[PDB]
Amino acid sequence: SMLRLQKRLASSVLRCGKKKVWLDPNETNEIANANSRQQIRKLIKDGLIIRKPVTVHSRARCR
Amino acid sequence: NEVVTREYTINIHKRIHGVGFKKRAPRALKEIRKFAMKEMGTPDVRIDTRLNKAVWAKGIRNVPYRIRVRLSRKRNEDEDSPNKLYTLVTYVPVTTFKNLQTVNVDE
Amino acid sequence: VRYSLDPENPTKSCKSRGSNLRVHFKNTRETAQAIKGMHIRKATKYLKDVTLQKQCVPFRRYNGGVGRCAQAKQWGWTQGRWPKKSAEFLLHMLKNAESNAELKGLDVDSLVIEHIQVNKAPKMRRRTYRAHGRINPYMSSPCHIEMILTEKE
Amino acid sequence: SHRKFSAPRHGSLGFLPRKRSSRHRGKVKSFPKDDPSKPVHLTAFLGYKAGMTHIVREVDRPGSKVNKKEVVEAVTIVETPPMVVVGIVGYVETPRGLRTFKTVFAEHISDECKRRFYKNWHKSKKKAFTKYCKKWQDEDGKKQLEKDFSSMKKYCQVIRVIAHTQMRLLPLRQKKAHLMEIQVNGGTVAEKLDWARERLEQQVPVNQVFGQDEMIDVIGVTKGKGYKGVTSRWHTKKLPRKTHRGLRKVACIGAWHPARVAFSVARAGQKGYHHRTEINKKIYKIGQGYLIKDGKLIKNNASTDYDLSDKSINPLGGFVHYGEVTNDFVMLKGCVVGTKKRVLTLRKSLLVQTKRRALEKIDLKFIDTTSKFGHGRFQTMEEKKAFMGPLKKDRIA
RNA sequence: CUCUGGCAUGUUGGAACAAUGUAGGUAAGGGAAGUCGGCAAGCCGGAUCCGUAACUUCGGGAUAAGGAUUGGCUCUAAGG
RNA sequence: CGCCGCAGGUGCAGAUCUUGGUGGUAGUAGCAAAUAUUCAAACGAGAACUUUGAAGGCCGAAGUGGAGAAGGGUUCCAUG
Ligand SMILES: [Mg+2]
Ligand SMILES: [Mg+2]
Ligand SMILES: [Mg+2]
Ligand SMILES: [Mg+2]
Ligand SMILES: [Mg+2]
Ligand SMILES: [Mg+2]
Ligand SMILES: [Mg+2]
Ligand SMILES: [Mg+2]
Ligand SMILES: [Mg+2]
Ligand SMILES: [Mg+2]
Ligand SMILES: [Mg+2]
Ligand SMILES: [Mg+2]
Ligand SMILES: [Mg+2]
Ligand SMILES: [Mg+2]
Ligand SMILES: [Mg+2]
Ligand SMILES: [Mg+2]
Ligand SMILES: [Mg+2]
Ligand SMILES: [Mg+2]
Ligand SMILES: [Mg+2]
Ligand SMILES: [Mg+2]
Ligand SMILES: [Mg+2]
Ligand SMILES: [Mg+2]
Ligand SMILES: [Mg+2]
Ligand SMILES: [Mg+2]
Repeated sequence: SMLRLQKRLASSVLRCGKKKVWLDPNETNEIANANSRQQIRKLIKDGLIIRKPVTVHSRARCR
Repeated sequence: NEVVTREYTINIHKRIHGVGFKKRAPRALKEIRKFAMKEMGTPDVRIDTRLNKAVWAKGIRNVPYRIRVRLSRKRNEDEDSPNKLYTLVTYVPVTTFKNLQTVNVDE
Repeated sequence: VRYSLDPENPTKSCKSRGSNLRVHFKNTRETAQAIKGMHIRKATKYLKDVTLQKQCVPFRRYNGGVGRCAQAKQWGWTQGRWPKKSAEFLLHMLKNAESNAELKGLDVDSLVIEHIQVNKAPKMRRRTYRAHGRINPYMSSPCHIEMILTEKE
Repeated sequence: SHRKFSAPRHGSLGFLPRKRSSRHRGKVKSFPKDDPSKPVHLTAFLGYKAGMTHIVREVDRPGSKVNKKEVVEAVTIVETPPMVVVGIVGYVETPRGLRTFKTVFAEHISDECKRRFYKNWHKSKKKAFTKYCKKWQDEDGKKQLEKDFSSMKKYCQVIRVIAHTQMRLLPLRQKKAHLMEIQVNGGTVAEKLDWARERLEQQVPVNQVFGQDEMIDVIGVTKGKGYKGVTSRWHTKKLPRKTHRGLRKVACIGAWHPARVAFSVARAGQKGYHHRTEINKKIYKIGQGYLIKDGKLIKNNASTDYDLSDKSINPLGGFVHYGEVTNDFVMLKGCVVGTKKRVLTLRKSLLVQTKRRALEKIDLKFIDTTSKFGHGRFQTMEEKKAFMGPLKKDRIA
């Protein structure tokens, strides 16, 4: 539907960027009916919203 | 029949020859789309995201020369769409392109 | 309300109009002149051919600066275009006309566009910004359209 | 006032409406003058531009610096399979010019000729000349036809033969044939009419039309360049680097007071695709094609009696953007208008060749058949693979 | 050039790749003959080691001018 | 409104007149500063442009990032 509020709010409760918030493309309805923190927190605890790992900037070459 | 599946190789190099640097991979995708339409006859071809990744694998201006795709005309009796046959285009990874024919693959 | 050119038989005719439509008046008038006189099935298939760019609308009066097309040799002329918005507005009005015809109970497979005209509507006013602190008009050219179909085979 | 420094006219005014040609073939527009003392012959032919190469010959020009020395000259190859005469038209000269009196066609006209008669052969029923060959096979139509022949004999002054090329022998995509009127010269009208109706429905080779080392004229359509500006189209001088509204212009188009742009100033427009008629093109060699006596033979092409190899006129990898020559060809000296695959009218000269530059018998020493698809360095495949020895693919084979 | 963070190409898209443009390149052989005028473009360029003239207010000029070297890899000395 | 009298802010083609309206131009010029988008799905009557996922990219810490002062005044946030 439209998950801008959920993306912003998940970035808030996960302390990262919206580029790092991953929303489940299959559970779009269960994400879309989450208009609050603690609903975002429940979704994080059950793994429908995931913080993505940082893209690697290695130092092996310069080392 | 109409639930048919074949495997082709596409010379993206000759289909892409001459186009600008910032347009080569999108041009390659609509060339693949036209190729699939003409090898089948169906509009509503659907390009697989792995095929999109394979086309865009070396960025926007160094598109692979030959790609190996699998075309499959399949039934559309899951939406009430005006055409009963769509075509899914998937991506077949290979090592060499030598002696590679167009091949009908089984069910 | 009050059509120009009332028909010969207001029991075998059906009519439809539309006012203050945001399509270009010049493009819709050329499309209307191309559509005039046709049978209803031929007119619908033709307008869908226009929107798929398989058949052109020949621009005969409002033709200044209009490019040349190989599809105008059917309507033997040199300038033609493919007015998409005009085609879809005329298709909406044509299907409203066939709905009126089936409502008043006529054979819809034998209707012919006997009358169609496009009038200018009141202009709606926007702005554009110019070089030395000037503001120029950015008007739109909407149109009223009316048509009368007639049962004849 | 007074343009202050003399410079000649840019470009020629004898060549303009500088527009696209209305034809693709190339109209003759002037055949050689007729004298009935000569034998009966044709005066033109229709070939196709294959490509270019170069030759080596020894020059016999007394007093010249290259006397009895070997030179290298560029040549153009024109593929000329024999033309089929399928019709005959007669002309009577009137005080309004010269009008066509009567055409007679032949029975059994070929499908590429009928392809010329149609604009869409795919959707047609191919019905052309069916009622005509009916009157050929009939007997009431037959006496009508000989009556037309006799009327043409007693009234016409100029007869021409309608002949088409046979495109099934060419490497081209085009299956539609090219028709042409070729004037028949040298005799009385009765003599040339019975000669042409003898040659009706029949093949005529370029060996019979033209000859060795004569000078002919080439008529064709110049290679097409599209919409060009005045610098490419008329070769006017480019304006200096600090010119505000463009450099590649003509800075002044006429004075104030003829008050109009004249027709003789340089303007932008179409360059190329122009009908040109170039003269004095010397024939260097007439080829012989790919005949089959046994296990066949292609040395009758470029084997020049000083190399004695077994190579054809074709380079390695064939002629670029053309294909390969398997028919009778004509090797002309120099360059020739048009693209590759462009059809060339070739016709006999209408001057008289009394010049020591002309009337000269040539003799080729060498014909270069290296690849034109790059900087090719081998003449034949045998020479290449003998120089290189076995390769990796040959070894695994 | 990349990470964290951010974005969707700066008020539209599609198809072609003519002239004329605007911006950017390249060019045989000549080398300012171009032009009011070397305008514009080009040449040179960092660092290390040499070597630097007239003139001078003795401070400078001065990076004057001019020349050589410069990568990768494997070591050896010296400097706490 | 006609006739007899009476009284005028009493007759327009112009004034680069004034105010208002409408043309041709013309479906024309134009929607070209700062590298770039693409595939699939969802919602929806309707998707080049919304949202989600994947890819390819850019800003590249003197940022197209995170916060403030002037200034703005509700533009903030949800829903439609
Ligand atoms: Mg104009
Ligand atoms: Mg503006
Ligand atoms: Mg301003
Ligand atoms: Mg003079
Ligand atoms: Mg200036
Ligand atoms: Mg070459
Ligand atoms: Mg851009
Ligand atoms: Mg955009
Ligand atoms: Mg903006
Ligand atoms: Mg140079
Ligand atoms: Mg040089
Ligand atoms: Mg100079
Ligand atoms: Mg000078
Ligand atoms: Mg000078
Ligand atoms: Mg300068
Ligand atoms: Mg000095
Ligand atoms: Mg070294
Ligand atoms: Mg007054
Ligand atoms: Mg007035
Ligand atoms: Mg007046
Ligand atoms: Mg325009
Ligand atoms: Mg524009
Ligand atoms: Mg970057
Ligand atoms: Mg900030």
